[PDB]
Amino acid sequence: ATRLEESGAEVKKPGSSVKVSCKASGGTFSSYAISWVRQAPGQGLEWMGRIIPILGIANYAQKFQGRVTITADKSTSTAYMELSSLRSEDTAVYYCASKQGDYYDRTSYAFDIWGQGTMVTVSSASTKGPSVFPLAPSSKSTSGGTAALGCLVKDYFPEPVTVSWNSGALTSGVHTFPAVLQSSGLYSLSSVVTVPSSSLGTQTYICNVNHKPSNTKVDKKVEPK
Amino acid sequence: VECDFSPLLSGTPPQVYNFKRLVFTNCNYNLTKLLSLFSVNDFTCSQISPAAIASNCYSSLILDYFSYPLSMKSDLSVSSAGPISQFNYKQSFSNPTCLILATVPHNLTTITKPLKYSYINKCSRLLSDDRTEVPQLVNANQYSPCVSIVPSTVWEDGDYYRKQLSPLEGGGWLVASGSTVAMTEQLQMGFGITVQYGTNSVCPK
Amino acid sequence: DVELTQSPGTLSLSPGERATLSCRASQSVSSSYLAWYQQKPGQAPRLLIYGASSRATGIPDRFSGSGSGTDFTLTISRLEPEDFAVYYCQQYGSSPITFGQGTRLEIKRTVAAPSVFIFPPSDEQLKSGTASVVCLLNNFYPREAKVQWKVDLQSGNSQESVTEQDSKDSTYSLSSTLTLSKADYEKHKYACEVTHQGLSSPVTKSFNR
Repeated sequence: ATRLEESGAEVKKPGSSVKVSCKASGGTFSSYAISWVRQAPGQGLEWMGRIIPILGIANYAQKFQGRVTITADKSTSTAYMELSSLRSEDTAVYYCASKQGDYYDRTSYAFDIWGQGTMVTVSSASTKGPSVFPLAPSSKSTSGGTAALGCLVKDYFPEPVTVSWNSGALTSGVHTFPAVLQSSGLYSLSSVVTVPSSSLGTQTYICNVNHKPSNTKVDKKVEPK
Repeated sequence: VECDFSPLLSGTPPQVYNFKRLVFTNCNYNLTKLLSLFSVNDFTCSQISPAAIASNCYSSLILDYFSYPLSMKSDLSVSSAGPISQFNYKQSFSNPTCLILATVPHNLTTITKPLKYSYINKCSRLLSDDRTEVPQLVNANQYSPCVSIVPSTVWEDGDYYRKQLSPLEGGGWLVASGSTVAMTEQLQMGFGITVQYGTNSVCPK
Repeated sequence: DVELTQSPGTLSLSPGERATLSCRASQSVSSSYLAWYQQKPGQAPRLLIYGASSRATGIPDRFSGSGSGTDFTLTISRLEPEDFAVYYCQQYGSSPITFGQGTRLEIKRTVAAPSVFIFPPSDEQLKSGTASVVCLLNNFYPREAKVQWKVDLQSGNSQESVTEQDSKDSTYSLSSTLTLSKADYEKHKYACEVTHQGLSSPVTKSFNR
């Protein structure tokens, strides 16, 4: 059936403008009522505006009546959303959304076609890889013959990083925590794993950290000390 | 043996694009009796007179009625490039017709109000190539192709509706949009009368 | 706009039980113009119900909506494990379209106390100028946990992180990170105090430099 593919994540400096795209495939395009809903991390959903390509012009919410500009190119089967004068609260996943099938009454405002999303980040801080610090196990990390160790991948930008254990061999009992935002304006996350104490001398434990944005793949051995 | 105008007095009159039509044959009519129940604001005829239409004999009489705001009286003229005659209601130009705009007084309590007035501002066909638009103009004495995809009353000015056509029908979509108008304190209606001369059993009293 | 207030913020139920999610509105909303969505970590929302009676195609018939006026309800007949997610109402009769805060649905496991671990900084990190003292509560349930840091009550420099409920044992896990610089870290010698419904006495966890 019909699908919506959005443009890749994109970082923007406060005060700039971003143009997120949304391309349709698998059916037609010009009759669809394409909305834009955005969502801030840990927050709910917010509707912004909507365009129907043959109807010509978009219509917006009053809040974003600046500012946001929704357009459609019926030849690309692509619609766009543009948002000026960015700001630290305008950072969110920006969803492209629509309705399938026939439209009766107000039913085109219920959304059963969504795009994958687009994370738009507004920050002054510049594109920089992480730095992983051995989170070694100790007698204090120990209960039940199990030993918790981990990594700390600190001060990277922007999201995200993927953390793996032993190139992929070790997956069970892992807890890679979701990043937080530090006062620094850069993210830290701490990945941890729960291994048997016996293996601490026999089995090495290496965390792999991928920061695709910075082009940074980094292994870091962790062992007691 | 008497033409029954009663149905008009019961319920919510439909919006203009869904006008209700009463066809009469072989019966006697008292048109003043009906109109005297309203406050008639306009009463305009084409190829007949208010006095003549009240008193001739025809082979059929046809009465359309709907909710219609007086403010749009101008749109209800054959010579209007407007959406009311393009996509909603258009009267015969091959039969005598009259057009009455009336206001419902307060003792007329069996007529009820919709939430607003509304009409169709676009009824177009989108071709299966998904780029060219073909407006479906309404015909005299017929309903807009789009009446079945437009709700009984539009909810918000600018709402947009669509229906997909089978491949037999040429594919593409049928596409429409509605406009709304603030309700008035008293309901305002339009009545469309078109008479046919043939053999003429529909006579006055 | 119209304000949609959902309750409870979090719902604790076991598979096989019946869920009742509420959505209350600041003004009257025609039930023709209320929908409900399901959202799962990392995914777009998905349409479930768009009342008064529709149900989205491919959506389990165990979701049904009811309610009118101001108070609306999403009922879930019998929970299956995959129904545990965040649920959102939406009104679209008044401009602009508003959504609700969210109700979170999570599995009601039995009570489980956490493992508490502390990780002093790495001498790797010290030569760079910063410190990081991560504490760790592990595989606990429920989610409500206050962790306080005392050296020798510290407020304004830590932070917290939590995992999604785990797929197998449906437990949570939490990481707190203290951020000093090289200097201030080296003025002192560290506990992590944890309170929870699985600990009759608040538990502490000590390490000295």
